Amino acid sequence: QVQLLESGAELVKPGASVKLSCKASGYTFTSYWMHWVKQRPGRGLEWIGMIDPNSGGTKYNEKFKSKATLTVDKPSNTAYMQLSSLTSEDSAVYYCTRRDMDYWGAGTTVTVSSASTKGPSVFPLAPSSKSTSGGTAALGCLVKDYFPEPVTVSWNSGALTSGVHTFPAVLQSSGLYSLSSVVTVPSSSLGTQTYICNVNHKPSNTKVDKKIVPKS
Amino acid sequence: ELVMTQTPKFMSTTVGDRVSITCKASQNVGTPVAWYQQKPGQSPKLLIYSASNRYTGVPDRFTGSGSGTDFTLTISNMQSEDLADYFCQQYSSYPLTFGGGTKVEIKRTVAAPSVFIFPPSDEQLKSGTASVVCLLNNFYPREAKVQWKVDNALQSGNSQESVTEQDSKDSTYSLSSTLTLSKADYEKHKVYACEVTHQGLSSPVTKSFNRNE
Repeated sequence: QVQLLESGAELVKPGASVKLSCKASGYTFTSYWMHWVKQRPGRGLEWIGMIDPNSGGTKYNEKFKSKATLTVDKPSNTAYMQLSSLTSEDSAVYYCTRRDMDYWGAGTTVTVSSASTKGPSVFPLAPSSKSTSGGTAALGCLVKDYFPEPVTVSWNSGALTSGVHTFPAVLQSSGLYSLSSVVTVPSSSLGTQTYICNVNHKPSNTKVDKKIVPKS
Repeated sequence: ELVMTQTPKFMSTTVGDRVSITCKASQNVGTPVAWYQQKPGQSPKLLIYSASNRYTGVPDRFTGSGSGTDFTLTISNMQSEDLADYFCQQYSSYPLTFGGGTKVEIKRTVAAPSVFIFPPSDEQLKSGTASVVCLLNNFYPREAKVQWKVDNALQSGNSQESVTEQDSKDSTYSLSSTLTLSKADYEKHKVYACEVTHQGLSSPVTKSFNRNE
């Protein structure tokens, strides 16, 4: 099956430069051309450039032409885009897609700040056996004080996915992002089933597992 | 540069209604136009290429039409599974261009929210901060007023809120509000109250607690 796995979210200091990866497989790499697309928070979509895996020839959007550069590696089937002189405008999500954009990558989140990373703390939103009724109970995890985006959170190692609501991140005044993840479940299971939220923050190489038990 | 202007910016239909999105070019392109669907979270999915052909898999309810400079995409039987953002693209002249995108929500009967409150974990208290979280689950429309009242007193500026994207199955939204204060003040007052005034209730419904343990 066709897959385009790419670099994990990376934080980069203003002025530095990053090189993003895009490992292909499931298809003859040297045949189809490769694209790169910049998204950037809540905005449109901007095509960056195109690169021919085989020959090596390329075509850029006469805008990122100077800031970005596309290269490949015939052997390992990996496309590389390098950004230089990064600024706040450069912060965005980057996608590498195949020629007819039928297959895209999950995208890499590139955040440009002089600030430095900070792993999130994780506090449990305890199921309130008294303030969480109606036949069903709500419980969750508070993911607080981390930077930069993004942080991904799944429950019971991905085994639980129904009733899960992971709220969009909020930027606090401190300049750090905060966020929470809740889940509704049958009240009757609070005393037997264990709920664990798995929080991942690649930018700081952090992985936290927190058990949420009914508060007493 | 061929500017693809997309309209509208935010549409909103009902389940079963039809949706129409137009994309105008600044100059004739021909037939090399496409449309993508991006659901909140994941990346875009190709829906239609060459102005009217459907990519294998895309259900017949999605229709791409028009030609020359004006293109349009139509959703015949809008179903909750089509809730998302849609994008128009042009690939006849470099650089490839995208339209501003359209966000597609869904209208539905009202739903009052199910409100819950969570006192701060003993854990966080130690770190010298007390975050209090109030949750408003599955309601519609999204216009909701969450007011935080600590011991009959109203707060302001000391709390933030986040709202989910439209549930891809309930067509509802959900909101969380976090009252962020010092471990200091939290130990002082005793009554923490969350009052929500939704256009689905008669009087402001409220959930609250009192520092138990």
